[PDB]
Amino acid sequence: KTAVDSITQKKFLCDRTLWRIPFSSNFMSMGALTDLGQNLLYANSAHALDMTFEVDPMDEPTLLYVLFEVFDVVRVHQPHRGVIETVYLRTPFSA
Amino acid sequence: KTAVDSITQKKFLCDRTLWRIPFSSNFMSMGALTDLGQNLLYANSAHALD
Amino acid sequence: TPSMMPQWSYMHISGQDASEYLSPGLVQFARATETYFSLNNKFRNPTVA
Amino acid sequence: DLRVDGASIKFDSICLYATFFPMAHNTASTLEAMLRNDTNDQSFNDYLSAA
Amino acid sequence: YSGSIPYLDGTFYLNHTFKKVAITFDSSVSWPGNDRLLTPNEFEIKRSVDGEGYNVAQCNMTKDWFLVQMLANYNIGYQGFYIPESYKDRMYSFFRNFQPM
Amino acid sequence: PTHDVTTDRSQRLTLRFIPVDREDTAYSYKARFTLAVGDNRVLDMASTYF
Repeated sequence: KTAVDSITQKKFLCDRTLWRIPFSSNFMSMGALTDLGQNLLYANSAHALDMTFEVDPMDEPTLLYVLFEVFDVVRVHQPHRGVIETVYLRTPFSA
Repeated sequence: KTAVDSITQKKFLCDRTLWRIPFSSNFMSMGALTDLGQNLLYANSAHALD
Repeated sequence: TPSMMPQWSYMHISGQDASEYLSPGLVQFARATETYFSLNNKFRNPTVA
Repeated sequence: DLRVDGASIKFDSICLYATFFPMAHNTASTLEAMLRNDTNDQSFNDYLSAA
Repeated sequence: YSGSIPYLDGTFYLNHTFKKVAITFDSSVSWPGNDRLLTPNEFEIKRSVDGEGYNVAQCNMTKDWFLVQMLANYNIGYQGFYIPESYKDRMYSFFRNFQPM
Repeated sequence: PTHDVTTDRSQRLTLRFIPVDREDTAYSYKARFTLAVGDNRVLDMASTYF
C-alpha cells in the first residue's frame, strides 16, 4: 500500500563476442568476397578514411581494438625433392 | 610456504566399454569384411593361435 | 584490367573451381580414396557474390 | 603477479613426434608424381583474417 | 548374489587392470609384425609409473594403445587427433568414458 | 579393397625425432630438428606435435 515513487534504469550485456560491420550495399553476406570490394570506384584509385568513436568514460587507460577483415592467402609449390617454395599474398595493407 | 617433499601418482578409469583389436593392415575400418580376412596369407591355409 | 588479373586469379581468390583447375588424374584419384584419406580441404574454392 | 611469488619452471627434455600412413608403395610414388607438377600447387587461408 | 550382471547388462568396471597382451601364430610370428608398432612384439596399454619413456595425455597410457583404440573406433588419427563427432560416438563408445586422474 | 592400399615391406608407423641443437637464455628456449621424410612416403603436419 505504501510504495514510493521510482524511476527506471535499463542496460544490457553482450560479453564474449566482437562488434561487426560488413561492407556491402545491403549488409548481407552473399559471398566470401563482397560486391563492393569489386566496385571500381573504390578499386581503381586511392582514398583517405576517417573514423570517429564515442564511448562510455572509464577511470583507467584502455585500448581500442580494430580488426580490418581482409584477405591473406599463401600458396605452396614443390617442384623437386628437397626444395619447397612459397608465395604469400596480402590484400590491402600489404606494405 | 610450509609444505613438504612430495611425489605424484597418475592413473585412469575407462569403465563401460570393451577393448578392441581389429583385423587389418592399418587398423582402419574400410569395410565389414576386411582384407587380411580375404588375403590369401590368411585365406588359403590353416594355423594355430596363442 | 590494369591492376591484378593473374594475381587475383593466382591465389584462387576468384575464378575457377577445384574440379576445374586440376589434372583429371588427381580428381579421379580424390574420387577414389576420399573416404579413408581426405584431400579436399587442401585447395581453396573461390566464391564471389 | 607471479614474478614476486617465486613461481618457477625448468624444462628438461624435448622430443618430436610424427606418424605415417603405410600407403602402398607404387601408389605413393604415383601420388608424388601427381603432386609435384606445378599446376597442382596448394593454397591455404587463415580464418580470422585481418589486420 | 543379486546385483547388476556385467555378462548381460552391458556394464563393465575392470578395464584398467590389464597390463600387457601378446599374440602369436604357430609359435613364430607376431600378428602385428614388420615393426609396425613401437613395442613391436606386444601391445603396451599402461606402463608402470616408472617407465616414463612413452606416456600420453598426462595419464599413464602408452601412445600406441591410445592410437589403436581411437582408430579402430572412428578411423581418426592419420590426420591429427581432435574431438570426434557427436553422432559417430554414442554412449557405449570409447571416448565418452575416458577419465584421467 | 584387397590390395593396392597397404604395402608389406617392413616400415614403421610412428617416428620419434631428437633435437640436434638447443640453446638457452634467461627467457628463450630454442631447438632445431632434421625432419627427414623418407623415400616414397607422404606425411601430414597434422600428425606433428611437440
